[PDB]
Amino acid sequence: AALVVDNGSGMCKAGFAGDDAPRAVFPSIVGRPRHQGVMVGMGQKDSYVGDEAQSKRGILTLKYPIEHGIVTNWDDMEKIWHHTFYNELRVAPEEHPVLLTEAPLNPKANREKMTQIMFETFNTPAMYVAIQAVLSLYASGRTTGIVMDSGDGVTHTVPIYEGYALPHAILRLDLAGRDLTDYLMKILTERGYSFTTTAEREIVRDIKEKLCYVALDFEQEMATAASSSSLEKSYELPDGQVITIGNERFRCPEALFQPSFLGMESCGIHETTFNSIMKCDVDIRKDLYANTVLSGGTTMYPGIADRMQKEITALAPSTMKIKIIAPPERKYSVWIGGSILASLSTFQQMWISKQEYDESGPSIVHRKCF
Amino acid sequence: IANQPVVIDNGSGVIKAGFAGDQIPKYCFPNYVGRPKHVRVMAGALEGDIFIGPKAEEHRGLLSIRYPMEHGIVKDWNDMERIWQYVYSKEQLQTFSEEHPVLLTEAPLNPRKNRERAAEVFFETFNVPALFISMQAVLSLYATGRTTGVVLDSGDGVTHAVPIYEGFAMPHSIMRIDIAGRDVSRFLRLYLRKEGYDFHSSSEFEIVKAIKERACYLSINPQKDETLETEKAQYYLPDGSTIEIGPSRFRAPELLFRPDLIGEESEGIHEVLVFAIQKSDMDLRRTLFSNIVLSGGSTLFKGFGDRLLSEVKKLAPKDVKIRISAPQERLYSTWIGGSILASLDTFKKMWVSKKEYEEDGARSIHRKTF
Amino acid sequence: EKTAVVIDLGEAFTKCGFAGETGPRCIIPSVIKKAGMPKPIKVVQYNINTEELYSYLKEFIHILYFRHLLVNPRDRRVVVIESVLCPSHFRETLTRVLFKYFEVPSVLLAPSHLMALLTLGINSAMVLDCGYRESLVLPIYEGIPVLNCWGALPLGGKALHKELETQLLEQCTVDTGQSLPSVMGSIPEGVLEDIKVRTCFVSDLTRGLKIQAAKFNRPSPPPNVDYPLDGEKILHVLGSIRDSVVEILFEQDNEEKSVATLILDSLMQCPIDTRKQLAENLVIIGGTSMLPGFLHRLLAEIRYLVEKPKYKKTLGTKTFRIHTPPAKANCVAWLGGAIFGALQDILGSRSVSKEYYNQTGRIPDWCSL
Ligand SMILES: Nc1ncnc2c1ncn2[C@@H]1O[C@H](COP(=O)(O)OP(=O)(O)OP(=O)(O)O)[C@@H](O)[C@H]1O
Ligand SMILES: Nc1ncnc2c1ncn2[C@@H]1O[C@H](COP(=O)(O)OP(=O)(O)O)[C@@H](O)[C@H]1O
Ligand SMILES: Nc1ncnc2c1ncn2[C@@H]1O[C@H](COP(=O)(O)OP(=O)(O)O)[C@@H](O)[C@H]1O
Repeated sequence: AALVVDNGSGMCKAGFAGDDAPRAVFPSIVGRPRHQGVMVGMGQKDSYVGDEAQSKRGILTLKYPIEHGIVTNWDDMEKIWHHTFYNELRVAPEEHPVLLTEAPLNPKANREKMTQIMFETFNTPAMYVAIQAVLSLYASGRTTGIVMDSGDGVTHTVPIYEGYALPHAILRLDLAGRDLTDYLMKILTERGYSFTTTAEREIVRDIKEKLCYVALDFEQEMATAASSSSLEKSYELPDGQVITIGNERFRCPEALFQPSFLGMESCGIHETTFNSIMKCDVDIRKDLYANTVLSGGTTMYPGIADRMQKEITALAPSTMKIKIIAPPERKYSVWIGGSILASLSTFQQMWISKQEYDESGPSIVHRKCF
Repeated sequence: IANQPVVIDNGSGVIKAGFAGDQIPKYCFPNYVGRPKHVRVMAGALEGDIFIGPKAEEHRGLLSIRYPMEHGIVKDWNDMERIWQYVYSKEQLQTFSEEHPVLLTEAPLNPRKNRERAAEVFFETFNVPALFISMQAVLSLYATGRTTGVVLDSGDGVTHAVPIYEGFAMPHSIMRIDIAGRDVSRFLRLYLRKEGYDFHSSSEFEIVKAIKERACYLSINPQKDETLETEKAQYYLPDGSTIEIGPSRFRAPELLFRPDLIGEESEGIHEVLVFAIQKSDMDLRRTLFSNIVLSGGSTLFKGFGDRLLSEVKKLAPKDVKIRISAPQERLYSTWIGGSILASLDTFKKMWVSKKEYEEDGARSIHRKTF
Repeated sequence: EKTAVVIDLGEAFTKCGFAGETGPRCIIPSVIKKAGMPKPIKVVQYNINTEELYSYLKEFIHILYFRHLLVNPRDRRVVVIESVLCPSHFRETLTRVLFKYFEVPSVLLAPSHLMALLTLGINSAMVLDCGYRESLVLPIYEGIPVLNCWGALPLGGKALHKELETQLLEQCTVDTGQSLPSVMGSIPEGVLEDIKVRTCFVSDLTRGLKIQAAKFNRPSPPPNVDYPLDGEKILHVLGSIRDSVVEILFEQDNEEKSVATLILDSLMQCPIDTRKQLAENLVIIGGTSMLPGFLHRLLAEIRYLVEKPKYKKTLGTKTFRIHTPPAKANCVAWLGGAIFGALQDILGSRSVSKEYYNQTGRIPDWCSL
């Protein structure tokens, strides 16, 4: 009946309500070609979208519409929604209701503009905007627990206890997968593997997904890298060329735990989660320590849950029992939560309608959200 | 051992050398290795079979030229060793490498492997007592006398913009492109194929550089110059035949502001200057706009600075006092700063000694530069 | 409804006919026959008076459409297959002659490499067009031609003609009317084309290396055959000479350039994602490619250059396949333009019309604004 559409900054995920996993999965990209006066043969698309842009990557200027969970170009975001509904899902938006997701502490105008596009342009019967962390917690099954959500757009934390979100203890963070990908691309240039153009941005992203892992101890990993060359793995590109890097596997995702490398002057993901828990009430800290949930693609590095356990225990008192909930399906946890929320019978009375939107306007969504 | 140190200003297009505490570099010549195309039948001919400096400039037609450096990064190391040997030899400097310390120059964000291999050459093949590698932006500010300001530069290899404020070089605010004088010469050659006057050989490529240096001007409005019909001005070759240049003279340097005509995605000179100022902190932006310094040979086009102002006025915030300063000696600005840096008493502390290199190795060179 | 005209101009030959027909109707050479003239003048020339070129193009078009097409092009569209990097001066002159003098309904100045790609029916390909004047490379990826990745040495038909003229003059053996070498200073171009078509045997890679070794401090000299000529002056042309003339096309040393190296330089310039599809689809077209036993010598030379250390660090292991076209190697560019014009009355709309030319000024070349 209802459609769930997790508009992620990287991978735009979408499908149906009451499902195990999403059908439509693709990178939210809109590649426009090299505009030269020379002609093109047997016709082509003026602006590609999704997997088509990824396939024909070499030529196209890959521009993401969402930057840090914030929609910059709205015409680009409108084309991706259109690509999700008609091409991938093969179903009109007028029949099915549409669950959407944004990160917490976003601009207030973005929900209003997102909702305006759904009702005016797409003619949706009913829509809703949920917090990503709230859905990630709902996919995991627990009512209680903090959610250290981390995608390519935005890392953020939302502490919740017994089905009561703590909006003032929320802490949004500028560090994310895209900033890690840019950092890996820079340190690759330092060892003679220069990647400037946006076509190579996806190759270094794919290198980041495969090889990189979180260090248990950074100074120890740096010492072993200088001594031995067993850690130095090789990755072959789409092209037959193959490259080898030693230091850059553990050093790339260390930027999460040490933002000083990127030049952000912010708290690391390990202590940002701690600072979120300390901002909550003193009586409900034990359960937040016990249920330290992870979600998103930036939590898919091997050994990240072990590093979070080391750092949070180091920050917190010795008496506390720290525990990180790190499921196998944490990459697609936000969408799974939306599918379970859409499947419930209580959610049928929580939708916005066309008549309610015509009466109120875009400002009705802020009341419905939280 | 504290003799008068040598300042070798590197560069892909041109290489310059001399001594510390001088006004202008006495020894300037283009950075390439000329090798003969034809057979040398007659006795008493040009001996050696490896031509560097004024001999290679004199005998263009015989020699197949090839540049060892590309985008501020040496490809052919044996050629650069021969050029450095020619600099030190009796044909140019008339001094030994054993006596004097060395001041080398490199572009920012280059491969570290090339910097290590550069140091290996200077320490082992030549027997240098002390070596120091430095940035181009820091040297330009030494030559002007300022501490604050952005340094936009445009040589033959690299175009980069490093913002510095009262002796504080910002590493994360650095922008870099592979669009420069060599590429501008390559597209002028491409455009002269469309005019009719085709060029192919590497000696014949230097005619295109000579046309670029002499007869090129940057239009303020490129759309207005296109709608109008050009006058088709003339130019005499070293051979004798006249060449109607036409619209290729104004469309060639447009590259630097519009790299979409390439078919390879780049920021451009005007965006890099704005982006470097934008990426720095909020309070530093207005001081960085007021102190903009130009350098390199590809800033010497007619109406370049007038266009570079107009692009800043378009992009930058309104009602801000822009000031693109530029010295009289723009090509030699980097060498003058090195000679000033070498003459200062602090220079002894900054360098890498031969003994320190033998003990530590590459790690000590990476620590001293930053 | 209306089958469009197809033209493919050039310095040596000119492929022309109807759109839709598999291959052209005729191919008259580029030169023209004038009354009261010693030698025939070439039509396609660069860097020369505007009004003279205009008259030369009118004269060539007039002798063309009566003999070739048998119709007025005033009824239907035209496809002028200009090679990319054909001078804008020459295009403007072509545009003037087609609209001002004749008054055609529409024209098109589309590139040769993209149309040659339409014949294969694949969207991505590395393409090489070895014509008369130049041997131009241009890779296409998914329709769009990648422009800054390119190359064109002055090493086509005209370079082979000049080498034949040099080597025959050095070692000459003419009959009486025996001895008597270097009697005539020069020889005509039409005869020298017929010698290249018939005599010139293209060598293998191992034979080519042996010839290069012999030139700088002799193996496999045969075979040799004489060539007949008018006015009772047969010349006994040798077998080692014609092989040496073919060898300069693949000569690497001291330029770092050749027909084979030009593809590798074009591949070097191209991006990383584009790289492998261009290597897989390497198309060879043009006039010089019609020579007997050419495609092996190229593919073997390409592979030898990839084995060299300088190209291993970028290219490495690559499956260099040469997907050949339906029509002959010279006439691939024309067949593509015939496919482009015949089928699509829709894609005729994107091209420049007579209504657009008068008010505006000119057909838009790949330039600013
Ligand atoms: N196996 C992996 N290891 C490390 N990082 C990964 C891995 N897979 C994906 N990523 C990173 O995470 C991103 C995947 O996005 P994700 O599935 O988290 O949704 P999203 O688009 O970030 O939306 P949201 O912000 O709602 O999570 C990629 O852009 C990539 O940079
Ligand atoms: N007057 C000029 N106008 C335009 N371009 C010039 C002029 N003088 C030099 N150039 C170009 O700029 C280059 C010189 O810049 P330079 O900073 O020395 O580069 P590098 O430091 O990389 O050698 C030359 O290679 C030349 O192509
Ligand atoms: N059947 C053939 N066999 C061998 N060589 C040929 C044949 N036809 C043409 N050529 C050669 O190819 C050249 C023609 O090149 P062409 O494709 O017409 O270039 P362009 O189209 O740029 O003028 C001539 O120099 C000629 O010697």
